[PDB]
Amino acid sequence: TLRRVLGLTTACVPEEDALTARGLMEDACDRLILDAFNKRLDAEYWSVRVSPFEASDPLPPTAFRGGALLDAEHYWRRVVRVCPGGGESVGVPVDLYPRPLVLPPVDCAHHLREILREIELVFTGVLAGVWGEGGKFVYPFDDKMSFLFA
Amino acid sequence: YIYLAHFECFSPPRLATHLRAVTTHDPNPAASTEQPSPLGREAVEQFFCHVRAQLGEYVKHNVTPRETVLDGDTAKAYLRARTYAP
Amino acid sequence: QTPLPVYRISMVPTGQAFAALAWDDWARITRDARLAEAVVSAEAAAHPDHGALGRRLTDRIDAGGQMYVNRNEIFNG
Amino acid sequence: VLHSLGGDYVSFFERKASRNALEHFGRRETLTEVLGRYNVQPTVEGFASELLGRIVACIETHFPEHAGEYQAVSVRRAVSKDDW
Repeated sequence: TLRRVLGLTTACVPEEDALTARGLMEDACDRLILDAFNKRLDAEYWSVRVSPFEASDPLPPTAFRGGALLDAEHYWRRVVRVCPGGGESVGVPVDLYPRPLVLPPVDCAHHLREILREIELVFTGVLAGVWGEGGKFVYPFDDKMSFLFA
Repeated sequence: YIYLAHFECFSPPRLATHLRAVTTHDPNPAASTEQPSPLGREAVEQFFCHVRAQLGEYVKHNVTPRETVLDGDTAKAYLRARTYAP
Repeated sequence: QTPLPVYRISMVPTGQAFAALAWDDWARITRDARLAEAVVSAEAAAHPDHGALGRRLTDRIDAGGQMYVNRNEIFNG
Repeated sequence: VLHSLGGDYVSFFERKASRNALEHFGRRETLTEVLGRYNVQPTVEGFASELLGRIVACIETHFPEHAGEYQAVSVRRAVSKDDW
Protein backbone atom coordinates (compact mmCIF):
# COMPACT_ATOMS: atom_id res chain seq x y z
CA THR A 1 0.00 0.00 0.00
CA LEU A 2 2.84 2.40 0.79
CA ARG A 3 4.58 1.51 -2.47
CA ARG A 4 1.37 2.33 -4.35
CA VAL A 5 0.59 5.49 -2.35
CA LEU A 6 4.01 7.12 -2.82
CA GLY A 7 3.69 6.26 -6.51
CA LEU A 8 1.01 8.98 -6.61
CA THR A 9 3.61 11.73 -7.11
CA THR A 10 1.64 12.74 -10.22
CA ALA A 11 1.25 16.53 -10.19
CA CYS A 12 -1.83 17.32 -8.08
CA VAL A 13 -2.99 19.80 -5.46
CA PRO A 14 -2.09 18.36 -2.02
CA GLU A 15 -5.77 18.14 -1.06
CA GLU A 16 -6.56 15.77 -3.94
CA ASP A 17 -3.69 13.45 -3.06
CA ALA A 18 -4.92 13.02 0.52
CA LEU A 19 -8.25 11.62 -0.68
CA THR A 20 -6.86 9.46 -3.47
CA ALA A 21 -4.48 8.10 -0.82
CA ARG A 22 -7.09 7.42 1.87
CA GLY A 23 -9.21 5.60 -0.71
CA LEU A 24 -6.35 3.27 -1.58
CA MET A 25 -5.58 2.67 2.10
CA GLU A 26 -9.21 1.71 2.73
CA ASP A 27 -9.10 -0.57 -0.32
CA ALA A 28 -5.95 -2.26 1.02
CA CYS A 29 -7.72 -2.83 4.33
CA ASP A 30 -10.61 -4.34 2.36
CA ARG A 31 -8.35 -6.73 0.45
CA LEU A 32 -6.69 -7.75 3.71
CA ILE A 33 -9.94 -8.54 5.53
CA LEU A 34 -11.26 -10.38 2.47
CA ASP A 35 -8.21 -12.67 2.47
CA ALA A 36 -8.55 -13.02 6.24
CA PHE A 37 -11.80 -14.92 5.68
CA ASN A 38 -10.11 -17.63 3.60
CA LYS A 39 -7.91 -18.44 6.62
CA ARG A 40 -10.47 -18.04 9.41
CA LEU A 41 -10.05 -21.68 10.51
CA ASP A 42 -6.23 -21.57 10.81
CA ALA A 43 -5.97 -20.89 14.53
CA GLU A 44 -2.18 -21.14 14.46
CA TYR A 45 -2.16 -18.37 11.85
CA TRP A 46 -4.29 -16.12 14.09
CA SER A 47 -1.92 -16.59 17.04
CA VAL A 48 -0.09 -14.05 19.19
CA ARG A 49 3.15 -14.67 21.09
CA VAL A 50 2.65 -13.37 24.62
CA SER A 51 5.81 -12.83 26.65
CA PRO A 52 6.05 -13.93 30.29
CA PHE A 53 6.18 -10.23 31.17
CA GLU A 54 3.08 -9.05 29.31
CA ALA A 55 -0.41 -9.51 30.70
CA SER A 56 -1.63 -12.93 29.62
CA ASP A 57 -4.95 -14.71 29.30
CA PRO A 58 -5.66 -17.18 32.12
CA LEU A 59 -4.64 -20.77 31.50
CA PRO A 60 -7.59 -23.14 30.92
CA PRO A 61 -7.58 -26.07 33.37
CA THR A 62 -7.24 -28.48 30.44
CA ALA A 63 -4.02 -27.01 29.03
CA PHE A 64 -2.31 -28.58 32.06
CA ARG A 65 -2.84 -31.94 30.34
CA GLY A 66 -0.48 -31.66 27.36
CA GLY A 67 1.86 -34.38 28.58
CA ALA A 68 5.14 -34.13 26.68
CA LEU A 69 4.07 -30.78 25.23
CA LEU A 70 4.21 -28.50 28.28
CA ASP A 71 8.01 -28.75 28.14
CA ALA A 72 8.26 -26.90 24.83
CA GLU A 73 6.99 -23.70 26.48
CA HIS A 74 10.12 -21.86 27.58
CA TYR A 75 9.66 -18.20 26.54
CA TRP A 76 6.62 -17.55 24.38
CA ARG A 77 2.99 -18.49 24.96
CA ARG A 78 1.10 -18.67 21.66
CA VAL A 79 -2.54 -17.74 22.30
CA VAL A 80 -5.54 -17.62 19.96
CA ARG A 81 -8.79 -15.96 21.02
CA VAL A 82 -11.73 -18.17 20.10
CA CYS A 83 -15.39 -17.39 20.65
CA PRO A 84 -17.29 -20.31 22.21
CA GLY A 85 -21.02 -19.98 22.61
CA GLY A 86 -21.68 -16.27 22.26
CA GLY A 87 -20.43 -12.97 23.59
CA GLU A 88 -17.55 -14.51 25.51
CA SER A 89 -14.07 -14.56 23.98
CA VAL A 90 -11.70 -17.06 25.59
CA GLY A 91 -8.00 -17.65 25.01
CA VAL A 92 -6.57 -21.00 23.93
CA PRO A 93 -2.85 -21.70 24.40
CA VAL A 94 -2.26 -23.21 20.99
CA ASP A 95 0.91 -25.22 21.66
CA LEU A 96 -0.43 -26.98 24.78
CA TYR A 97 -3.00 -29.15 22.98
CA PRO A 98 -2.50 -32.15 20.67
CA ARG A 99 -2.93 -31.73 16.95
CA PRO A 100 -5.05 -31.53 14.87
CA LEU A 101 -6.88 -29.00 17.04
CA VAL A 102 -10.66 -28.75 17.31
CA LEU A 103 -11.89 -25.33 18.38
CA PRO A 104 -14.89 -23.01 18.26
CA PRO A 105 -14.62 -20.46 15.44
CA VAL A 106 -11.67 -18.12 15.90
CA ASP A 107 -12.65 -14.64 17.11
CA CYS A 108 -11.24 -12.73 14.16
CA ALA A 109 -13.26 -9.79 15.52
CA HIS A 110 -10.45 -9.39 18.08
CA HIS A 111 -7.17 -10.16 16.31
CA LEU A 112 -8.06 -8.28 13.12
CA ARG A 113 -8.98 -5.28 15.27
CA GLU A 114 -5.45 -5.11 16.70
CA ILE A 115 -3.79 -5.76 13.33
CA LEU A 116 -5.96 -3.00 11.89
CA ARG A 117 -5.08 -0.76 14.85
CA GLU A 118 -1.40 -0.89 13.98
CA ILE A 119 -2.20 -0.56 10.27
CA GLU A 120 -4.12 2.67 11.01
CA LEU A 121 -1.18 3.86 13.10
CA VAL A 122 1.13 3.46 10.10
CA PHE A 123 -1.44 4.90 7.69
CA THR A 124 -2.16 7.91 9.91
CA GLY A 125 1.57 8.52 10.10
CA VAL A 126 2.00 8.44 6.33
CA LEU A 127 -1.19 10.42 5.62
CA ALA A 128 -0.19 13.16 8.08
CA GLY A 129 3.45 13.08 7.01
CA VAL A 130 3.57 13.35 3.23
CA TRP A 131 0.49 15.50 2.62
CA GLY A 132 -1.31 17.89 4.95
CA GLU A 133 -1.93 16.65 8.46
CA GLY A 134 -5.22 16.36 10.30
CA GLY A 135 -6.42 12.96 9.13
CA LYS A 136 -6.60 9.90 11.37
CA PHE A 137 -7.18 7.05 8.93
CA VAL A 138 -9.85 4.84 10.50
CA TYR A 139 -11.41 1.85 8.78
CA PRO A 140 -15.03 1.19 9.81
CA PHE A 141 -14.41 -2.48 10.59
CA ASP A 142 -17.40 -2.68 12.95
CA ASP A 143 -19.79 -1.67 10.16
CA LYS A 144 -18.29 -2.26 6.72
CA MET A 145 -16.81 -5.74 7.10
CA SER A 146 -17.60 -6.94 10.62
CA PHE A 147 -20.28 -9.39 9.46
CA LEU A 148 -17.74 -11.79 7.95
CA PHE A 149 -16.69 -13.20 11.33
CA ALA A 150 -19.06 -12.12 14.11
CA TYR B 1 -46.32 9.47 15.23
CA ILE B 2 -49.22 10.89 17.24
CA TYR B 3 -46.97 12.55 19.82
CA LEU B 4 -44.46 13.65 17.19
CA ALA B 5 -47.15 15.24 15.04
CA HIS B 6 -48.81 17.01 17.93
CA PHE B 7 -45.39 18.39 18.87
CA GLU B 8 -44.37 19.32 15.31
CA CYS B 9 -47.57 21.30 14.83
CA PHE B 10 -48.17 22.63 18.36
CA SER B 11 -44.70 23.03 19.88
CA PRO B 12 -43.96 26.01 22.17
CA PRO B 13 -41.74 27.73 19.55
CA ARG B 14 -44.25 27.31 16.73
CA LEU B 15 -47.01 28.48 19.04
CA ALA B 16 -45.00 31.53 20.08
CA THR B 17 -44.42 32.50 16.45
CA HIS B 18 -48.11 32.06 15.72
CA LEU B 19 -49.24 34.19 18.66
CA ARG B 20 -46.75 36.88 17.66
CA ALA B 21 -48.26 36.72 14.16
CA VAL B 22 -51.77 37.49 15.49
CA THR B 23 -50.77 40.17 18.00
CA THR B 24 -52.13 43.55 16.99
CA HIS B 25 -50.67 47.01 17.40
CA ASP B 26 -53.85 48.97 16.53
CA PRO B 27 -57.60 48.34 16.89
CA ASN B 28 -58.68 49.73 13.51
CA PRO B 29 -59.30 46.66 11.30
CA ALA B 30 -58.14 48.50 8.17
CA ALA B 31 -54.96 49.63 9.97
CA SER B 32 -54.27 46.37 11.80
CA THR B 33 -50.67 45.17 12.13
CA GLU B 34 -51.56 41.47 12.35
CA GLN B 35 -50.05 39.37 9.59
CA PRO B 36 -50.61 35.83 8.23
CA SER B 37 -49.62 33.04 10.68
CA PRO B 38 -46.98 30.48 9.66
CA LEU B 39 -48.20 27.61 11.83
CA GLY B 40 -49.95 25.29 9.41
CA ARG B 41 -47.79 26.04 6.39
CA GLU B 42 -44.62 25.30 8.37
CA ALA B 43 -46.11 22.15 9.89
CA VAL B 44 -47.22 20.89 6.47
CA GLU B 45 -43.94 21.83 4.83
CA GLN B 46 -41.74 19.74 7.14
CA PHE B 47 -43.76 16.86 8.64
CA PHE B 48 -47.07 16.40 6.80
CA CYS B 49 -46.31 16.67 3.09
CA HIS B 50 -43.31 14.40 3.62
CA VAL B 51 -45.40 11.74 5.49
CA ARG B 52 -48.08 11.88 2.80
CA ALA B 53 -45.30 11.15 0.25
CA GLN B 54 -43.82 8.22 2.19
CA LEU B 55 -47.41 6.99 2.13
CA GLY B 56 -42.47 2.91 -1.44
CA GLU B 57 -40.64 6.23 -0.86
CA TYR B 58 -40.99 5.03 2.78
CA VAL B 59 -38.31 2.39 1.96
CA LYS B 60 -36.01 5.02 0.32
CA HIS B 61 -36.29 7.26 3.45
CA ASN B 62 -36.02 4.36 5.98
CA VAL B 63 -33.57 1.82 4.42
CA THR B 64 -29.96 2.85 5.41
CA PRO B 65 -28.69 -0.32 3.54
CA ARG B 66 -25.24 -1.99 3.93
CA GLU B 67 -24.55 -4.53 1.12
CA THR B 68 -20.87 -5.67 1.07
CA VAL B 69 -19.76 -7.05 -2.32
CA LEU B 70 -17.66 -10.24 -2.23
CA ASP B 71 -16.61 -11.59 -5.64
CA GLY B 72 -14.47 -14.64 -6.38
CA ASP B 73 -13.65 -17.65 -4.25
CA THR B 74 -14.75 -15.63 -1.22
CA ALA B 75 -18.35 -15.87 -2.43
CA LYS B 76 -18.15 -19.67 -2.51
CA ALA B 77 -16.44 -19.58 0.89
CA TYR B 78 -19.11 -17.34 2.48
CA LEU B 79 -21.85 -19.61 1.05
CA ARG B 80 -20.68 -22.96 2.56
CA ALA B 81 -19.45 -21.22 5.76
CA ARG B 82 -22.80 -19.49 6.51
CA THR B 83 -25.41 -21.78 4.84
CA TYR B 84 -26.70 -25.30 5.71
CA ALA B 85 -24.42 -27.83 4.00
CA PRO B 86 -25.48 -28.85 0.47
CA GLN C 1 -21.19 -31.94 7.02
CA THR C 2 -21.70 -28.64 8.86
CA PRO C 3 -23.39 -26.15 9.13
CA LEU C 4 -26.56 -28.02 10.09
CA PRO C 5 -30.19 -27.31 11.01
CA VAL C 6 -31.23 -27.47 14.67
CA TYR C 7 -34.90 -28.09 15.43
CA ARG C 8 -37.08 -27.99 18.55
CA ILE C 9 -39.77 -30.65 19.07
CA SER C 10 -42.64 -30.18 21.50
CA MET C 11 -43.85 -33.53 22.83
CA VAL C 12 -46.82 -34.68 24.89
CA PRO C 13 -47.36 -33.87 27.70
CA THR C 14 -44.31 -31.55 27.56
CA GLY C 15 -40.57 -31.56 26.96
CA GLN C 16 -38.56 -29.52 24.48
CA ALA C 17 -36.63 -32.17 22.55
CA PHE C 18 -33.86 -30.49 20.60
CA ALA C 19 -32.70 -32.32 17.48
CA ALA C 20 -29.66 -31.52 15.36
CA LEU C 21 -29.73 -33.41 12.07
CA ALA C 22 -27.38 -33.86 9.14
CA TRP C 23 -30.02 -35.37 6.85
CA ASP C 24 -33.64 -36.41 7.22
CA ASP C 25 -36.48 -38.08 5.31
CA TRP C 26 -38.14 -34.90 4.01
CA ALA C 27 -39.45 -36.81 0.96
CA ARG C 28 -41.70 -38.77 3.42
CA ILE C 29 -42.82 -35.58 5.30
CA THR C 30 -43.82 -33.80 2.03
CA ARG C 31 -45.04 -37.03 0.28
CA ASP C 32 -48.67 -36.31 1.36
CA ALA C 33 -48.65 -32.87 -0.37
CA ARG C 34 -46.54 -33.97 -3.41
CA LEU C 35 -48.64 -33.81 -6.60
CA ALA C 36 -47.47 -35.83 -9.58
CA GLU C 37 -46.55 -33.99 -12.77
CA ALA C 38 -49.40 -35.73 -14.58
CA VAL C 39 -51.93 -34.43 -12.03
CA VAL C 40 -50.80 -30.76 -11.78
CA SER C 41 -50.34 -30.45 -15.57
CA ALA C 42 -53.69 -32.12 -16.26
CA GLU C 43 -55.64 -29.78 -13.98
CA ALA C 44 -54.33 -26.71 -15.83
CA ALA C 45 -55.30 -28.13 -19.21
CA ALA C 46 -58.91 -28.75 -18.28
CA HIS C 47 -58.87 -25.59 -16.17
CA PRO C 48 -57.46 -22.22 -17.39
CA ASP C 49 -56.56 -19.22 -15.11
CA HIS C 50 -53.93 -18.84 -12.37
CA GLY C 51 -56.64 -18.05 -9.78
CA ALA C 52 -58.36 -21.40 -10.30
CA LEU C 53 -55.42 -23.68 -11.05
CA GLY C 54 -54.22 -22.93 -7.53
CA ARG C 55 -57.74 -23.31 -6.23
CA ARG C 56 -57.90 -26.86 -7.55
CA LEU C 57 -54.30 -27.70 -6.66
CA THR C 58 -54.99 -26.61 -3.08
CA ASP C 59 -58.38 -28.34 -2.97
CA ARG C 60 -56.53 -31.48 -4.08
CA ILE C 61 -54.61 -31.29 -0.80
CA ASP C 62 -40.77 -40.61 21.75
CA ALA C 63 -38.57 -37.71 20.49
CA GLY C 64 -37.71 -39.73 17.33
CA GLY C 65 -41.42 -40.35 16.58
CA GLN C 66 -42.36 -36.69 17.34
CA MET C 67 -39.61 -35.55 14.88
CA TYR C 68 -42.07 -36.10 11.96
CA VAL C 69 -45.03 -34.56 13.93
CA ASN C 70 -43.64 -31.26 15.29
CA ARG C 71 -40.51 -29.40 14.21
CA ASN C 72 -39.48 -25.80 14.84
CA GLU C 73 -36.34 -24.63 13.08
CA ILE C 74 -34.15 -22.57 15.40
CA PHE C 75 -32.56 -19.37 14.13
CA ASN C 76 -28.75 -19.47 14.03
CA GLY C 77 -27.23 -16.00 14.01
CA VAL D 1 -24.50 -9.33 1.65
CA LEU D 2 -27.22 -7.03 3.06
CA HIS D 3 -26.00 -7.23 6.69
CA SER D 4 -27.56 -4.00 8.09
CA LEU D 5 -30.73 -1.93 7.39
CA GLY D 6 -30.04 0.89 9.90
CA GLY D 7 -31.99 -0.25 12.99
CA ASP D 8 -35.25 0.18 14.99
CA TYR D 9 -34.93 4.01 14.99
CA VAL D 10 -34.45 4.60 11.21
CA SER D 11 -38.25 5.12 10.74
CA PHE D 12 -38.95 8.77 9.69
CA PHE D 13 -41.13 9.09 12.84
CA GLU D 14 -38.22 7.75 14.97
CA ARG D 15 -35.58 9.95 13.25
CA LYS D 16 -37.78 13.04 13.53
CA ALA D 17 -38.68 12.41 17.18
CA SER D 18 -35.06 11.85 18.14
CA ARG D 19 -34.03 15.09 16.45
CA ASN D 20 -36.80 17.03 18.19
CA ALA D 21 -35.70 15.54 21.53
CA LEU D 22 -32.22 17.08 21.20
CA GLU D 23 -33.64 20.46 20.19
CA HIS D 24 -36.16 20.64 23.03
CA PHE D 25 -34.70 18.59 25.90
CA GLY D 26 -30.94 18.30 25.42
CA ARG D 27 -28.10 16.03 24.42
CA ARG D 28 -27.70 12.78 26.39
CA GLU D 29 -23.99 11.97 25.91
CA THR D 30 -23.17 8.39 24.99
CA LEU D 31 -21.68 5.90 27.42
CA THR D 32 -18.21 6.02 25.86
CA GLU D 33 -17.96 9.80 26.07
CA VAL D 34 -19.09 9.84 29.70
CA LEU D 35 -16.64 7.09 30.63
CA GLY D 36 -13.90 9.05 28.89
CA ARG D 37 -14.23 11.72 31.56
CA TYR D 38 -13.15 9.21 34.21
CA ASN D 39 -9.99 8.29 32.27
CA VAL D 40 -11.47 5.25 30.53
CA GLN D 41 -10.65 4.64 26.88
CA PRO D 42 -12.41 1.36 25.99
CA THR D 43 -9.57 -0.46 30.39
CA VAL D 44 -13.16 -0.58 31.66
CA GLU D 45 -11.92 -2.96 34.35
CA GLY D 46 -9.67 -0.06 35.32
CA PHE D 47 -12.66 1.86 36.67
CA ALA D 48 -14.50 -1.30 37.70
CA SER D 49 -11.65 -1.91 40.16
CA GLU D 50 -12.23 1.26 42.19
CA LEU D 51 -15.98 0.81 41.73
CA LEU D 52 -15.88 -2.61 43.38
CA GLY D 53 -15.00 -1.03 46.71
CA ARG D 54 -18.01 1.28 46.68
CA ILE D 55 -20.32 -1.55 45.60
CA VAL D 56 -19.02 -3.84 48.35
CA ALA D 57 -19.40 -1.05 50.89
CA CYS D 58 -23.01 -0.69 49.76
CA ILE D 59 -23.81 -4.40 50.05
CA GLU D 60 -22.09 -4.90 53.42
CA THR D 61 -24.40 -2.20 54.78
CA HIS D 62 -27.75 -2.77 53.08
CA PHE D 63 -27.45 -6.50 52.23
CA PRO D 64 -25.29 -7.95 55.01
CA GLU D 65 -26.50 -11.55 55.30
CA HIS D 66 -24.11 -12.29 52.43
CA ALA D 67 -21.25 -9.89 53.21
CA GLY D 68 -17.96 -11.77 53.06
CA GLU D 69 -18.39 -13.07 49.53
CA TYR D 70 -17.20 -10.30 47.19
CA GLN D 71 -14.10 -9.27 49.14
CA ALA D 72 -11.85 -10.68 46.39
CA VAL D 73 -13.47 -10.81 42.95
CA SER D 74 -12.18 -9.86 39.50
CA VAL D 75 -14.36 -7.94 37.05
CA ARG D 76 -14.70 -10.01 33.86
CA ARG D 77 -15.98 -8.02 30.88
CA ALA D 78 -18.85 -9.97 29.35
CA VAL D 79 -21.44 -7.86 27.55
CA SER D 80 -20.77 -4.61 25.68
CA LYS D 81 -23.63 -2.56 24.30
CA ASP D 82 -22.87 1.04 23.41
CA ASP D 83 -24.94 2.12 26.43
CA TRP D 84 -24.55 -0.92 28.73
